[PDB]
Formats: sequence, C-alpha cells, structure tokens
Amino acid sequence: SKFCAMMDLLEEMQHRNRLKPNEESWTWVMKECVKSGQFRLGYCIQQVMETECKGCPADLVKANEANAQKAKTEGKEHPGHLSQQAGLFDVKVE
Amino acid sequence: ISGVSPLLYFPPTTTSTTNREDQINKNTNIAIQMIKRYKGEVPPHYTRKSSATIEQVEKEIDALLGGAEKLRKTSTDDQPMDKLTLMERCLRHALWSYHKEEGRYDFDQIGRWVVYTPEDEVKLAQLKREVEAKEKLAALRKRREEEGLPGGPVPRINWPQEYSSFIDREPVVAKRIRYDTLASTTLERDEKQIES
Amino acid sequence: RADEVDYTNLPAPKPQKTVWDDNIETEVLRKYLDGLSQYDMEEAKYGV
Amino acid sequence: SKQLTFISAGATAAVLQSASAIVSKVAGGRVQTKTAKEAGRHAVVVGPETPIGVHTAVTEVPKSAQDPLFSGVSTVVVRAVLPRAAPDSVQLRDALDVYASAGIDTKEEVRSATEAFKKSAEVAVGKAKAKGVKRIVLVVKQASKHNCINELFKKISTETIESAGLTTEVVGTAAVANQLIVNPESLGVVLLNDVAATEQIELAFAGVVGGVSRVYHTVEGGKISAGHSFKSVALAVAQELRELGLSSEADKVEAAASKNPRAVVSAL
Amino acid sequence: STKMQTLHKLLTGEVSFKNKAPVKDCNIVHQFGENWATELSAYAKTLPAEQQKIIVRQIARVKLTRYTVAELAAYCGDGPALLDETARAANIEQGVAFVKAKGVEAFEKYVAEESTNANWKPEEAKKFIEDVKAKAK
Repeated sequence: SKFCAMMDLLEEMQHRNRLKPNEESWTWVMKECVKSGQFRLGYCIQQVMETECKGCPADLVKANEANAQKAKTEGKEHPGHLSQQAGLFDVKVE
Repeated sequence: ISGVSPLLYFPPTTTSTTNREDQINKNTNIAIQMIKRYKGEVPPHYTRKSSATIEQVEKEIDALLGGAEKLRKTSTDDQPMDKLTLMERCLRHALWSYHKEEGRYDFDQIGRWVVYTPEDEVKLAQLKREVEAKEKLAALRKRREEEGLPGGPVPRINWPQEYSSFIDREPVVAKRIRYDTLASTTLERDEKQIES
Repeated sequence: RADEVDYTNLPAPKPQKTVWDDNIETEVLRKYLDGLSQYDMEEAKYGV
Repeated sequence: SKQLTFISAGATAAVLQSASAIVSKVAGGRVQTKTAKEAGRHAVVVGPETPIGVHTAVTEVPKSAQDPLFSGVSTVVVRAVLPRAAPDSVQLRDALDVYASAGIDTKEEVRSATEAFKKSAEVAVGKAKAKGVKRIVLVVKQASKHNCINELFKKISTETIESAGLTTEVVGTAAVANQLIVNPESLGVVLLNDVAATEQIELAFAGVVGGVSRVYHTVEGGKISAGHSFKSVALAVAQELRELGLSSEADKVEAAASKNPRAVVSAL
Repeated sequence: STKMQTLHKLLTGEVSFKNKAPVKDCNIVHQFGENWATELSAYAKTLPAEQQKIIVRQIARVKLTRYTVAELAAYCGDGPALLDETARAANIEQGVAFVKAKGVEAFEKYVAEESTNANWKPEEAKKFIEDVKAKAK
C-alpha cells in the first residue's frame, strides 16, 4: 500500500527526526488517496490539512467526493459482508 | 497443466440466437412452477360479505377518528389507554397490515402501527433490507444493460493463473464453460406474472 | 544408490475457492454463489 | 406399409438427412420413415439429448463393430433415465434435489424416481445374470449438489441388486470414466445414475469403442435404437431393420458403416 | 529399470497412483516425462510378444484419454481413428466463428494467450491461425 508507506515515512520524520511535515507532504498523501480510490482516508487527510496546514487543494477535495458518491451509486460504500444480518449463533468465529 | 492439450479453449457459445425475452420467459415459467409447488393449492374462492374499496375504508376511518380529535387524550406508554386510542390502534393496524400484504410498503407507517413485538420488529428490518436490495439490483442491472456488460454475475478470476495452477486441463476448461455460460444468461423472471 | 522417487506419488491439485466481486448482486445471490463455489471445489478434488 | 419413427434430440440436420437417405436407399420404399418426438417400438433417436419416454439407456460392445483397439472387451454400461418432462418444466433429476432444499414436498417425485430406478436396476441385474458377473459397479457423481438424487439411487439400486443376490460397488464419475476408457476389461456391468456427466460418459464410451448404437428401454415396453454420429446412426438403423425382419439389408448397412463411417450412404 | 517396470504396471492397472488418481496422459507426462511413450516402446521390445501388444494397446488408449469426456462424446462418435481430424475441424470452425465475431487482431491475441495457456508450440499456433485465416477466405 502506497498510503501506508508514506504515513510511516511521515511518522519517522516527525517523531524520530523532529521535523514538521509541510503542505507539500500532505498534498502528496491526499493525491495518493484520490488516485487509489480510498475516499475515507481522503476525508481524514482533508481534516489534517485543514487543521495543521491551511485547508486542502479544493481540486482534490472535490475529486474525493466524486469517488465517494460513485461508490454510493454502485453500492460499494462498505464491504458487503458487514451489512449481512447476523445473530448470536449465526456468527462464524474462525 | 503439464501436457500439451489437444484443443484451445473457446467460449461454449453455440446457441448463437438467445433473445433476452426467451430466457426471462423460461425463468418466469420455472419460477411459477416452483411457487405453485411450494405455496399449496390456491385457496378456495371466498365471496366478500360486503363491497367496499380500501381507499373508501381508509377515508371512513379518517372521518371517524377526526371527530374525536378534541376529545382524544395524551398518554404515556405505561399509562392505560382510552377508547379512542384503542380504536385508532386497531383500525390502523389492520389497514397497514392489509397494505403490507398487498405490497404498498410504507415502512414508516408500517413501523408505527403494525409493529408491536420485538420479533415483529426484527421481521420488519428483514423486509426493509430486501426491498432496497432489489431496487438497487434492478437499477444496476438496467444500468449494466445501458453499459451492455454481461447481465449475469462474473467472478473475479484470473484464468491464466488457474491454467498454471491446475495439473489437468479438464477441470479448468469445465469451470470456464460454466462461468462463460452463466455470464451469458440473464437471471430474471417477469415480475408481472410473479405478482399476478 | 538410494531411493530416487515415488513415481506413484502425485501432488494433489490444490483447490482455490472462487471469489466473487462484492456488489449488491452478490449479496442477493450470496447463497447461490456459495453453492457454486462449493460445487467447484468438490469437482476439483474428485476430478470432474 | 411398415413405419420407422425418427426422433430428433439435439441432432444436426446433416445427421438426420443422412439417416433418411440411408433408410430410403436401403429399404427401397417398402417401409415408410415418419418423424415424431416419442415412440415405443421401431424407433431410432438421433442426437446426444435423451428423448421423452425412455427409462433405461443400456449400451454394449457389439462383436461385429469392435474397434481393433478394443478387441475382445465385453462390458455393459446401463444409464438409468428418469421420466423426461417438457424442456421448460423442471426435470425430475433436478427437482428431486432442489425441492428438498426449498422445503417443498417431494413424495410423488420420489415415487416416480423409485419406479425408474427399480426398472433400471432390474435391467442391469438381468444383464449381469446373463453375462454371469457377480458384482456390478454403480456410478454416482460425488458433487455436493447431487447429494439427494444419488442417495436415493444408491439406496434403491443396492436394495434391488442385493435382493437379487449380486454385489454392488459404488464409485464416482471421474475414476470410472478413466477406467472405462483405459482399462474397460475390469468392468463387467456398470450402472450410471441419471446425471448430465453420466450421459456424456455413456456417449464417450459408445464412441471410443468405434461407434455403436445405444438401446433405450421405454415405459411402454420395448427397445428403440439411438445414435449420435454417422456410423452410430447407421448401426442403429441396421439394427432397427434387422428387428423389422430384414437381414441382408442390415448386413449391408453394417458393412458400409464399418468401411466408410462418414459417407455410408454413398458407400453402399 | 524401475521406472519402466513401474510404468508397465501402472498402464496394466496393477499399480495405482498414491491417491488413486485417474491414469491419464497428463499425469503420466507430469511424472515420467514428456517422452514416456518413446522410452516405454523401446523398453517393451525386451519383453515377450504378449506384453508388447498390451503395451501398444495401453499406450493407444492413454493417448485417446488425452481428451476430455465431453470432447470424446462429441467428436469420437464415428470411431477413434477419425477423432483427431474431427476435433481439429471443430476447433477450426470455432476459430472461424471467433474471427467473424470479433475481428482478427483480437483473435490473434486470443490465440496467442490460449497457446500460452495451452502449452502449444509457436509453430503449431502459427499453423493453426494461418489455417483458420485461409479457411475464412
């Protein structure tokens, strides 16, 4: 996963090197989230840039929302097996 | 897949002329046959003791309950109920049960007036998911028709990997035959006849 | 000059359970699709 | 005057036309050739698909038409055929297994399947007794889907055979098919449960042996010939003419089939 | 010596595989080798006539086993000797239908992919594609 690698790299930079990520670093992360279609990570990064940095590139925020609404139309908002109704004795504990 | 196979796999399409209408017609006939066997013999015809429409009954109920609005009283769940409240509950329960059986599903009203027991609430939740799922499936099956993509489901498979994995060709070829046939067949029944 | 190989021995065909894409069409057909996968695995183990 | 009934079940028009030409040229017009969809006697069925009205699907290895590869082999493959309904309607072989899952009552269907299996079992044991074998081999597809039809098939076939005093050995579809194609001399009588895979196995055996004609025993009581290729159909017609009481014509057709399989009509 | 003895017993049916797997051409090729037929034939010459005949018959039957049951039923109806030509013609007809259905360039790519899947030599694949193209016109 590209997102995991970059986040770990940022963790190393801020914690084990004492360097504050700038706007450029977060923009790269947001671009990766948009490119990969992971629209839920984009929301979290969007708030991070709106909190630490000054806002988010509005181009990327709109792109993420478009991906999210595509999932709603296609129904891939959450993994389906989660939506399946279960019960006390209807759950398979591997 | 060790061993040079004698033939290259090709799609099993041999019934070139397969109209969607015929496939759905056959599905409808099979669906009707299974339904007839499952349900039972169609119940004996029963003559109504009176003639009246559902809309007329609902209007009469609304008129009856409208005149007592000023008299009608406010109560908690654990407090005892009044005559007006009891009449309203019974009438609305019957009305919305009839509507649910007929198919005019208003899940909010059904939830308020027909749902009194925990088990019944569970059943309502089961119904709510099914209707939404069917609506989504029909919409995408129609949009997939607009896309022109294979109506039937297609598994997420990489046959080049399967070819490598399997020692013998025969099971691999058979699997492709089934899925190719499945992806080429529409799994729909005419809902007009089903409702009828 | 010790044992070389058991020509009789054959590596069993490792079966992989078929995966279906997670759409609404799959949830409606979850039971039916699962049955197909079970049939596929049974065919692979036995051979046909 | 006499009539031969041609049934078509999944056969290409070329095979049917070839069969019609063969009978017309050989018979000479004495016996007419009418086409239909069901018959009990004096019937030839062309095509892999099983016709309507047949309960047993026996096939053997005729001595005359033995391929040099399979010279001397002697094994009888009998496929049990359940009653066939209309194409649109759900077939019994599938209804007997799906209705149970759906919870629908399956009493009448079980009774019909039981009757068909008993008749097929009686045919199989009669062939086994005639050949002198002591044990027969039951073939059941081991798929999880067919966990009910096969179970009834085993429960009834073994019951009838054991009542007759012979032994039964149950096996699957892949192992028996490989054995029948590679080492068929180790099997004397093999019964097959009613499944699509078994039908393909029966056709493969009938073809690999060199092309033969399958015998179908119907509900009305009798034997009807069945073919799927030019040679198999030609042999089926030859046997049918022999049944009508024509020996020289039957021999000529058999000789033509042996010499020129794909063009028997011109060969004779 | 042991390999030939094991192969002879295996074909004769005396010796079964570990899991009682069917004795098909594919499995034998996997274990004994691509050219098991040639070495077995040479070895059989050091055996009496009866064993030689059995080896030849078993080898021929195994070669017929190289096809699936469905293919044998569909194509082997008019004898085994004519099976290969009938199967080749049916495959060629499928190729023609594929070409007429979805062009040629896709057919070329599809044939290449299947040949890679089907363990086909480039020469055989090139011959097949040329034959089907010629048959088209």
